[PDB]
Amino acid sequence: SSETWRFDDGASLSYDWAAHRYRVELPSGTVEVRVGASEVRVSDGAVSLKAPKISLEGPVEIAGTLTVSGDILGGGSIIDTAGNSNHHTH
Amino acid sequence: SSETWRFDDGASLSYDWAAHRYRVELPSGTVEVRVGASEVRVSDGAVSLKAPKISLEGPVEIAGTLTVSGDILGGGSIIDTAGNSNHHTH
Amino acid sequence: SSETWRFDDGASLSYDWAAHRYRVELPSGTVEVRVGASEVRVSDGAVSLKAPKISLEGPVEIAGTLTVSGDILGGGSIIDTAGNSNHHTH
Ligand SMILES: [Fe+3]
Repeated sequence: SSETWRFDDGASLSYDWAAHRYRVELPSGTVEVRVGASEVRVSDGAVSLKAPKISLEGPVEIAGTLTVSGDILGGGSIIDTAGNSNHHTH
Repeated sequence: SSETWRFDDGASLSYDWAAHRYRVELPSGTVEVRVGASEVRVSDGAVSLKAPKISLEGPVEIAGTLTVSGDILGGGSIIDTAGNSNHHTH
Repeated sequence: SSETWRFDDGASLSYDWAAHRYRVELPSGTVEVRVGASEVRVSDGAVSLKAPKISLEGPVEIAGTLTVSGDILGGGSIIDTAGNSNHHTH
């Protein structure tokens, strides 16, 4: 169903024609693509996106906790399940 | 302005020197880059980032609805347009 | 510690075996990967993800301000530091 090439570095490339799935895998290290001042980096510890604007076009689902250093501005409702702040007055 | 290579799989590579734009395109399937336990995957149904930390460095603009399974913690204001919860007490 | 290849376009590829770090760099332009209707694009002005679903699996840390055009739905608490709306009633 698939084939794999293993490189001298331990990295591999695999291609499953029964899925059209291409996989590049490194056991450890960092892969980075930079264009101007924008970067996508994939490393053992993180996936990092850095750019003048990071645009996510579609429904976004975070499986985890979201921490934002700056403000959070929503064009609709902002609805919790377990608690929000009383940092406002009626 | 550009040139294109079409592969036997239906995939293509194109390069516009009048924009310095490189495009790799697959009609269907999955492309994945894995480094350690971190992954970026692009498939017909999703773009998926999986990592011990997902770092977005810059202004983030979501064109869509954001769902977070865990908590949302903001270092500044969290301001809606259309409604927030009363899950707090004055 | 590393080696670099510089292309006729000003782009470069570098590999540090003392880090297993691969870097592709373009001074200016756009690099795009498309699979079906999903895309990851890296350009001078932005990193853009577009897909039927954008899945972020792990803790997400935004260093910047987050703007969401649609709703924000949290499965836990949503806690600010500096202010939230009074768009609700007790
Ligand atoms: Fe209140």
